[PDB]
Amino acid sequence: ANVRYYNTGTAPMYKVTPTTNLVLDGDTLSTIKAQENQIGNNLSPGDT
Amino acid sequence: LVAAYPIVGVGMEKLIISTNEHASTDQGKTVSRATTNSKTESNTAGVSV
Repeated sequence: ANVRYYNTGTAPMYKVTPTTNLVLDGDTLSTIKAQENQIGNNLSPGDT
Repeated sequence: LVAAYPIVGVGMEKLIISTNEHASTDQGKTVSRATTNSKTESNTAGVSV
């Protein structure tokens, strides 16, 4: 899967790790916690 | 006098299964050619009365 994050609000956050979830039709394929590959070091607010 | 306490528990929504087989298909063609030779020899003898 190809995907980019975003940010909104007031504050930044360092060392982000999102946990994502996939759904086809009512079911659930997998929910993945992010590993070391797609980790994000910085997110200045109002950016991606 | 009351306690500060959480109580959690789960509940299943759906169960999905999946099987494990191994299918395969094969298709083939055959072409062949041959030739033969022969050389025979015979003798006969007979008597009538």
